[PDB]
Amino acid sequence: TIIKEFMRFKVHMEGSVNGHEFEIEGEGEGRPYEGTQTAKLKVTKGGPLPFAWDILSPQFSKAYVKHPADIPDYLKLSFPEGFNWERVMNFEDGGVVTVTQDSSLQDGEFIYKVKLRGTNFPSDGPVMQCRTMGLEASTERMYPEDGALKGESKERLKLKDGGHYDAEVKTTYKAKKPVQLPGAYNVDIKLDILSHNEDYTIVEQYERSEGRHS
Repeated sequence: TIIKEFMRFKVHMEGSVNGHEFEIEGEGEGRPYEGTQTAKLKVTKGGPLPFAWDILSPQFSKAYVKHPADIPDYLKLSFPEGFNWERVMNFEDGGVVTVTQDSSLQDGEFIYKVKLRGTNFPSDGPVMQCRTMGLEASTERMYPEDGALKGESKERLKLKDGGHYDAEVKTTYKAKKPVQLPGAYNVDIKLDILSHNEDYTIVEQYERSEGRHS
């Protein structure tokens, strides 16, 4: 009854990257049980951003992961109260991003609130010079620990020169109430930028995410 086959969301992000402050507002929609979703993001303060969109793209929706019947869908089951998540991304050149997120259901729509901080990106590296061109498909290795659901992934940002620029990502996902946890499993993720204006103050992205066993 609570999570319909088709669901919209609204997202607000406040962030700082290498001391550059910004805000983003977005609107998304998708099919939670099919693991598909699309979002349109607008930079509302601090635009245009002087860094790679690709470090922000993974911060804009874990209710939209397709799960087999036998793996508890902890994050869908958390609604209507919802869940929080805390992420650390460690980039190979010493850049660090921390993210905190609150997910709730209000008036039939998911409501996302994101706070992000990025530091220690080299001024001449691929993030601050915008030399990335999207993310490779990734796998998030999920496991229960300390009464929460944790995830680890390796993100590979595509380089204008054909190589990759990598990050180690660790996320802890906590339902607001006690919700049945799964065992360990894998989530395959593919995030695509569909469109953007020339300065990436308007961006459309899509993600397909599906859970499976180890």
